[PDB]
Amino acid sequence: MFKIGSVLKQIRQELNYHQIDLYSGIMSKSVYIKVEADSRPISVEELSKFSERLGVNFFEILNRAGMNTKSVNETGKEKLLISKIFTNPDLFDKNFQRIEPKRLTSLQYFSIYLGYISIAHHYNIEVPTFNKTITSDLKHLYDKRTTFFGIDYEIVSNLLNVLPYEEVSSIIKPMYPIVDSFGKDYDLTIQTVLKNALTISIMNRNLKEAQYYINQFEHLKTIKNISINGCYDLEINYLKQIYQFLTDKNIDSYLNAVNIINIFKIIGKEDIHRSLVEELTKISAKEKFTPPKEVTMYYENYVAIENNPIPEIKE
Amino acid sequence: MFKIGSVLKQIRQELNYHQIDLYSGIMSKSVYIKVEADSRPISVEELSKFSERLGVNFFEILNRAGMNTKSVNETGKEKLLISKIFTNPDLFDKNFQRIEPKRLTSLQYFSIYLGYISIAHHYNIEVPTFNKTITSDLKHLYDKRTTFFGIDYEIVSNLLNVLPYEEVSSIIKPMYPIVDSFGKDYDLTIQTVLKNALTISIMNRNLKEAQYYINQFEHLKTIKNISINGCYDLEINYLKQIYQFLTDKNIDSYLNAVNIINIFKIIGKEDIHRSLVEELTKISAKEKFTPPKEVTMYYENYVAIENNPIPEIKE
Amino acid sequence: MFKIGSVLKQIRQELNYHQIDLYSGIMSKSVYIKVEADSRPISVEELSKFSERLGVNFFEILNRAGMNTKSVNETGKEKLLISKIFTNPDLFDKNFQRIEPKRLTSLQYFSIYLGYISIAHHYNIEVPTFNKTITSDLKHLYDKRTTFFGIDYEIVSNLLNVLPYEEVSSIIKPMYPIVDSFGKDYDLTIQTVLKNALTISIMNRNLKEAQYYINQFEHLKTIKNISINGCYDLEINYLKQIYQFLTDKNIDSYLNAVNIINIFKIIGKEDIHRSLVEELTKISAKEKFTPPKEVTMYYENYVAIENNPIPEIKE
Amino acid sequence: MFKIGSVLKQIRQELNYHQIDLYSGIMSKSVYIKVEADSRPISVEELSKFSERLGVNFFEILNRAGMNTKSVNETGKEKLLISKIFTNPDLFDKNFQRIEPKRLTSLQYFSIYLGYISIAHHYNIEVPTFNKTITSDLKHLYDKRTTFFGIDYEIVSNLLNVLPYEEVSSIIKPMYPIVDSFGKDYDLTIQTVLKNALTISIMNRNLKEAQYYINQFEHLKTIKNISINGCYDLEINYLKQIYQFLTDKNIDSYLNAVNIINIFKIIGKEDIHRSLVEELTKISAKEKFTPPKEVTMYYENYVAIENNPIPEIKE
Amino acid sequence: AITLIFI
Amino acid sequence: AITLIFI
Amino acid sequence: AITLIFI
Amino acid sequence: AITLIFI
Repeated sequence: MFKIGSVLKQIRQELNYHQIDLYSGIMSKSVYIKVEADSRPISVEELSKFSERLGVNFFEILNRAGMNTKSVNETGKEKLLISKIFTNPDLFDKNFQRIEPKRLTSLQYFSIYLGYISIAHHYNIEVPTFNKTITSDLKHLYDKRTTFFGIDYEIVSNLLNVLPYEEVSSIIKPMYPIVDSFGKDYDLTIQTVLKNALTISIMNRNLKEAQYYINQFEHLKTIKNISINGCYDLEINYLKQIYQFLTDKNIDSYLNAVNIINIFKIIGKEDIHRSLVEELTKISAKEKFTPPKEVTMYYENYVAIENNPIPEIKE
Repeated sequence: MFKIGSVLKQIRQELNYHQIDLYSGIMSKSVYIKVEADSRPISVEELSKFSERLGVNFFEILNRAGMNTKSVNETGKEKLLISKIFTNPDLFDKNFQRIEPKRLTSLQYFSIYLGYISIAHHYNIEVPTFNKTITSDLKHLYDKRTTFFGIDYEIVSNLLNVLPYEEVSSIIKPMYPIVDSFGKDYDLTIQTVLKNALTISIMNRNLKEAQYYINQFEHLKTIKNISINGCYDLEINYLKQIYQFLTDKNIDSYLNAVNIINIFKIIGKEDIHRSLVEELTKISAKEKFTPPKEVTMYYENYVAIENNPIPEIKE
Repeated sequence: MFKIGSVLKQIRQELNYHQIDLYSGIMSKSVYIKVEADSRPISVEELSKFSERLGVNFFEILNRAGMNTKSVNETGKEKLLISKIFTNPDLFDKNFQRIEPKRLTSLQYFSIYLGYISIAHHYNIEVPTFNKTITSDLKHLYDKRTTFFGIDYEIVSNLLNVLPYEEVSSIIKPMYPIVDSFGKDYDLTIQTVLKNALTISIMNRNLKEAQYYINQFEHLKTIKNISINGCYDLEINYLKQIYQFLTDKNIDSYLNAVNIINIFKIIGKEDIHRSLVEELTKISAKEKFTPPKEVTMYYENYVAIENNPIPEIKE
Repeated sequence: MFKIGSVLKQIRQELNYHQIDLYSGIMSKSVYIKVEADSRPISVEELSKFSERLGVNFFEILNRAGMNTKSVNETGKEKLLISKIFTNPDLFDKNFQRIEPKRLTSLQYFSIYLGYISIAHHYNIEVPTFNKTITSDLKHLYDKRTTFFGIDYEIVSNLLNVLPYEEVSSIIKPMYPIVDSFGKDYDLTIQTVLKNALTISIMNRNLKEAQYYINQFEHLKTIKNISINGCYDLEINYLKQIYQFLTDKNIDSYLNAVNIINIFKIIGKEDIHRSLVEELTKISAKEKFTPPKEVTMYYENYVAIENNPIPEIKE
Repeated sequence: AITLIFI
Repeated sequence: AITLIFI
Repeated sequence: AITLIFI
Repeated sequence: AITLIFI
């Protein structure tokens, strides 16, 4: 299904290596030509060795082979469609009718399911089957669970967006602290849960939790080979500032938070800026405060030519 | 060599799926038990399907299998050692004697070679074989080249650090613009070349080049599925500011650059801060300027309890 | 007692005017020579006309004549001595023994009296005759009063510093609003009462009063020919900022206040800076806040190499 | 001409003193009643003693007597009219026809003359008699001069505004350094010359002069009893900052200058703000710089709803 | 805020 | 703070 | 700038 | 500055 052989040849010939330089020691010149022709399957072990002989990254080879796009299988297409249905809420119905029934078919489809449920709440679309069956679904998915995979964190990240924090709380706790890295994808979803949960805590002034998520994130920087996402690290760090402000009413912290929000504008992160402004506004309100003239200036400017923004979506 | 089968079973059993749910349609129950037992090889194609059935990421499975660490093969260990030899320059000799001879064995080893050459210049260690053979080496490696892989960008990134920009210039140009992504690793090395080359340009006031690298980076944000590194995006963006300052002597830009440098301190990036301070200092000197009291305050503070810092190293 | 004639001649001769240009129309050449010789008294009316003929300011002429120093009469020397006794608290006793008895001899001496009482409280010196007779004294001085002169405002300014605000409150109210200017001295003392009373109000969080004093000051800018003191206008304006902060917990206002405090450092006003820092600190404490790192940094720095500072004194 | 007696009585009766408390030792009860009745002239000496007996400031008494307004004599009215003719340039002609001929009648009238000449240049009004006779006039006024009075500094202040600095230069030098104070009026005009001359120097990048005027101002703070004008001290201090920027291209200094300009907005000094913005703009232009976005934002905003502003006028 | 992740 | 005035 | 003084 | 990359 993946023209891996094609890639081996391409890389081999570009690098000027001869077939002998690859199959010698590994396999027969006849069978290798069968591999490089995309007629005979290749084991990850074989590919692993060819990768070492070529001097090109294993994963890069896979990517070049066509696995560099999560559109290789069913679920892939469905996730890409979420973005589409999010800006074209008219395509919701017919599509949601097809996903809803398969929501428990695999963690993949459930993540996709929650994906639609998000679009619905956003566009104030009625999804009665949700409120009626989610607690059941979760019970079914997370009951005899001991370890969690990347999609697990993905699911909980989206869950935090369509379910009151209190219901999601108990499901999260057994998923941290994290002890190892298992890929960029895994490292990314494990940070999203933390980042969304830290946001919810702060918005609820639930500082005991916010503190917890901050420590959990901080801990991730300790783990070897874990790719800490820049943006998140910046946005989480901003939440850290507002956290210190709610704690010791320290003004420096508030300034730093505002200053961070500024940087997002300076570097071009339009949505993140819009997002954190509307956020610092609300949190300041609940605190009997009035943010600086600019922060408060952007707000009305956004909430008018925006009113109801689309949440961030990573893929 | 990789207990992939072990992982399949682990994930299968945790997810409560039965063997039939995996091999049915793909292979025979007897042969599958042979796979899941790490006795029979598994093709990426087979693994691809099992990945889809489990609902867990393909690459995550590989990582969990043990490919989640670039210590699986020779070159892996050697790159990890570079960090060691960098803080223990006494281990340079004996080790460099073993790498130097294999520098043209594969792009991998050459990157490792340049790695040592960096350590040497830093610790003012004599490496005569370098200055005498590098131009030859490059000719040999980059002569009949049309396409470039991740390690290619890695090589050029380290090269920009131990060779006068003018010699590296011609080698870079044919490597951009970039048109596609081929993995997090690839996306990362392609940004390092840009980030190191943009730094060198600015330090040389060669604005025509600096402008080019900025556009090249900006272009990367256009490419689909390309993972733009947070830090780099922040540091490159700071270089953009100083770029605008050298161009139109605009003060706002200078302030922003200083403000960015500040953020690195606020979020904990110790070295990056130290780095960009010593940088803005030098660039301001060459410009007949005196940076703010703090920037200029950190400088002497660093250059005293530092004097000669170790360059950043990503792995 | 004042060599006014001497000055007339000096100015006349420097300007090259002839005696005839002065006495002609006003007085006889013989009597004028008597004036210009400091043998015959000169009326303010006569001087007024000579001033007009010379083209030099009336008041400047007086000043040049020797009235340019409040050391012409008794009370003058005594006020100058206050500064001395303030840095040499050992000279307190013998001197205070001489002023105390004359405290009701004239508003002048009473101001001087309160002057000593300030020095005493500062250096924790015992002044029992004060607490026992001040209410009586005030009753005696301010009872059948309808209009107030410059020294009146001077008295109340010093009074606000050695008497709990509540006792001074009722005495102040009938002294505002101000409707006219009566000299730089008058304009200055009328602003000191406002500035000291506004400080006390804010320190007591008594915002209804603070608001009043602010309006009273603001009103002064309306009055024609009133010389508004720069410093006061700056310090009062800073108090306005903190006022708005205590009112609507607005952060911009707090920043401005801090920024003003900064300007005093930038322009060299050492004491004012020290003063407003220690002030913003206290007010922030009572408010459950922690001023920026610098403000809070200066504090300990001052309160250590200071501990007990001498209040500002204008003369 | 001045109801001084009236005031003595008023103050005496309000303070509850009896006539005997005043004339006893000074004059006869019959003659005193003649003084207090505004029938008999009073010498400054007599008034000086009554002032001491009343306990009210000498100068305040004079002011209350009616000398608290420079509208007591001819020249007074004329100076007040300058403001009028400045906002009603139609009244220029007829009025200028009356002042021009008396410009050498006394330093007073000459200051008034230069006053009109300013209005003319502003409104691009033709004043040919000026350019043809000023050098002559100055020669005539400042030729046999050794000492300078307040009006002298006033004259030179206005002169710096309607004559190229180079022509005014030589006239100023012999007027500094200042060694004594001779009244608030004198202290004020002596600072205006410095402030206007420092502005001109900086605008001409003539730093050797700018440095001189700065030192001259700084020196004034040394003189005892000299009233340093707040605003001037702030504006001069800002010019000091830009001075340091032109000298050592230091950025901190530039920021401080900008920050000072900000404070003028914060405290309400509309014109001063407008003034210093348009100023920092020009100076930055001549320096190949682009002021911050706000400074540059105000500029166009002002220069559009302003275009040609009226210079500051103190009276 | 709340990032929707769909890797 | 509180300015002591003695004009 | 240039202040016009007329005291 | 110059980042040494060894992925």
